[PDB]
Amino acid sequence: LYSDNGVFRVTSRVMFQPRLPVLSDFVQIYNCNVTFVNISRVELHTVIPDYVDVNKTLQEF
Amino acid sequence: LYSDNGVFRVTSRVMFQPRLPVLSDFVQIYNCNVTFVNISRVELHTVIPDYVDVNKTLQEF
Ligand SMILES: *[C@@H]1O[C@H](CO)[C@@H](O[C@@H]2O[C@H](CO)[C@@H](O[C@@H]3O[C@H](CO)[C@@H](O)[C@H](O)[C@@H]3O)[C@H](O)[C@H]2NC(C)=O)[C@H](O)[C@H]1NC(C)=O
Ligand SMILES: *[C@@H]1O[C@H](CO)[C@@H](O[C@@H]2O[C@H](CO)[C@@H](O[C@@H]3O[C@H](CO)[C@@H](O)[C@H](O)[C@@H]3O)[C@H](O)[C@H]2NC(C)=O)[C@H](O)[C@H]1NC(C)=O
Ligand SMILES: *[C@@H]1O[C@H](CO)[C@@H](O)[C@H](O)[C@H]1NC(C)=O
Ligand SMILES: *[C@@H]1O[C@H](CO)[C@@H](O)[C@H](O)[C@H]1NC(C)=O
Repeated sequence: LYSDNGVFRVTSRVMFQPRLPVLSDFVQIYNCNVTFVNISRVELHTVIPDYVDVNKTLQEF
Repeated sequence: LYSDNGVFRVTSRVMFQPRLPVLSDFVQIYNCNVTFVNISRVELHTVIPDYVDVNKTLQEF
């Protein structure tokens, strides 16, 4: 996972083939080592396209 | 997939590294051999966190 100046993309480690990140690539490993990317839940969709928080949207809608 | 007395977790088979189950680990293989876990669709979220049934929630909301 890397950063092309405000745009996050995912590529391999052997060849350079960029694409966009999707939800099926992430797991959940509780408690957050320090050297991660600080981001709140509201702006998470700017990292992962095609991720809609059902909870907060049904709070709104 | 195992059970720590009402809490379901997923670990490897070589080392013991527990975490929570997510949606990207399951496939759909129709007709249900006998020795599974009997559970209805309403309480499925107690097995899989971050699984919202869109259909029944839009029936409600
Ligand atoms: C994401 O945000 C968190 C919190 O806003 C950052 O965690 C904290 O970061 C500081 C420095 O990056 C860690 O060092 C501390 O610095 C102070 C001096 O201001 C010093 O007095 C402390 O003894 C300590 O050395 C701090 O430990 C850390 N907080 C915790 C609870 O570990 C985090 O660094 C941010 N992410 C990135 C990539 O910067
Ligand atoms: C999940 O629930 C289903 C249905 O509620 C269970 O399926 C049925 O389980 C019984 C015993 O576990 C199976 O054996 C049957 O027992 C009766 C005696 O009560 C006997 O007369 C029958 O000939 C048969 O041996 C039954 O076959 C099975 N139903 C079907 C359609 O196969 C299931 O066992 C439950 N899951 C677990 C893990 O227990
Ligand atoms: C999920 O969403 C519903 C309604 O949007 C809300 O009542 C519930 O508290 C939310 N749960 C979490 C863990 O965000
Ligand atoms: C999916 O949800 C919609 C509205 O919530 C409903 O009309 C439809 O029957 C549902 N389909 C299934 C297969 O549950």
